[PDB]
Amino acid sequence: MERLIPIVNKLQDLFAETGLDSPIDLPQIMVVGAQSSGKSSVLENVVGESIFPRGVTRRPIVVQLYAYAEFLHKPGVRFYNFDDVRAEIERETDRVSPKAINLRVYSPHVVNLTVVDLPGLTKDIERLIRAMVLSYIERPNAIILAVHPATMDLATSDALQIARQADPEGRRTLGVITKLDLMDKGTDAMEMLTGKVIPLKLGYIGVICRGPADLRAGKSIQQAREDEIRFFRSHPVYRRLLPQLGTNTLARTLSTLLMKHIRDTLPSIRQKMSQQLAEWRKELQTLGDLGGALLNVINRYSSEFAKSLEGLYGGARINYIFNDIYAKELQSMNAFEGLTREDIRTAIRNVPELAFELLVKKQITHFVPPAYSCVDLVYDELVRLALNCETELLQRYENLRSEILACAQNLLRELKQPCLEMVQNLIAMETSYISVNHKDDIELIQTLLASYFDVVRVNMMDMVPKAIMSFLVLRARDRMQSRLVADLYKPERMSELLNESSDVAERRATAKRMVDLLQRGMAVIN
Repeated sequence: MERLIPIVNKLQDLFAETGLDSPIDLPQIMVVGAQSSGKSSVLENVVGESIFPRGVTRRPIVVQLYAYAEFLHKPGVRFYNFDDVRAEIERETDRVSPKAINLRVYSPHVVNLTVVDLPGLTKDIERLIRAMVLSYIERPNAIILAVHPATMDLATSDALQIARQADPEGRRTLGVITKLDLMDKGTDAMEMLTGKVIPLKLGYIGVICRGPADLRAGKSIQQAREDEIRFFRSHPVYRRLLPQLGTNTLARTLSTLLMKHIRDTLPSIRQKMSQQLAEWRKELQTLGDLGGALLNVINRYSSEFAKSLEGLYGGARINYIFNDIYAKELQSMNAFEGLTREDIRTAIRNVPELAFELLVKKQITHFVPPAYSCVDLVYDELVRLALNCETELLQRYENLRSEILACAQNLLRELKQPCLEMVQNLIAMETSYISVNHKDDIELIQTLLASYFDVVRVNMMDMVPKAIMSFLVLRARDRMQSRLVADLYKPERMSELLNESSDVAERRATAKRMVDLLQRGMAVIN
């Protein structure tokens, strides 16, 4: 169905008019990249005209496709000059931030598509960008587009790592590899592109885009895509990969994924908008006890948190990170990894069992980093559960909402240190005792090394989830019920602090600036 992408666009403009003060969780694609990826060139390559500013964007840019353009902050403007479109992006950046710029570009050499560009990361202002990106990718219905150059490592990529912070398995995360003309054998990007190594479950698309020197001489985007097709066609190893690659393929893939994602998420979105509309109308009625309000509102958030973490979620994903990721990482760490035949002979020169203990002890140490990673991947899921609940939550939440999120996030920081220490201790117990009474020189030792290491691998795959459940996931639930209440009812700042949440009983009309937009948005879904 074509209609779905124009319906989502009408919902985005409305929210922005709203100013995108969240509330809704619309289904959309969010671009995450470092500044040196060339994400601006990827966006120019999709549109076909040179509309992105070059040579510090401080706002999200929402880009919708249907040459001319029009801007939501200039209603009914038929910009027939693409230089004025680029200059307006500079002006509406300099004029001010989470408030989106919405730019509708209409060209017929583009597909029906909608994409949101975010400020790029660099290798406190950067942390404000990094926090700003999280406000858009924590979102349950948001697809993450992770734009990485083949010039660099993709495993240690900032954009991949921040995507992991909201999606530890890359479930709703899609990879884009730029600069395939600068790819050699010495990078992860080739193995990821050929599907043999999967970090991201929506796949990998590779592109070639206008570089610095290229874009510094007026090279056309149409010509650059013709260059891109030509380069994949004549390259010795990319000739087999051409029907899965390029800007033309990327545009088809993005449109195809977005259209399906909108259709399957649309039933729940329609229910959610109706629920928020009913309750925000009650808030507008109310504005025309204080202690009972804090107790009821905080206690519901505690039950919303507990249930989601038991098994949108939460519990099923927490089970997925343990059993469908941490298990796969540990099951693909090899016995005899790094250790050569020469290492075993070196240990023998320094009773076979004494050589075995020294070799096993080194081999066991390699389970500390995935075991560490498993704790953080769960933390990344747990912090996001607050944001999932924040979108289900009644928009009617003054300084109380932000303080609840701040308390919940800081509470997760408390248990990170004991959980990590216990995970380090579990690996260290095995390296301290190496028990052979558990239920061809180098040949024998290599056999013994594998036999004990596989038993240790079984012990540390099951035990580390159990430690994370004890010191983080279970401990967080029980605690949230009373610690979240205690501080919110102890500063003495309350109820002045609570009262502070009052806004003078005036902000209620504005909540309407919020009620009206759902009434309009419901009419766009009917």
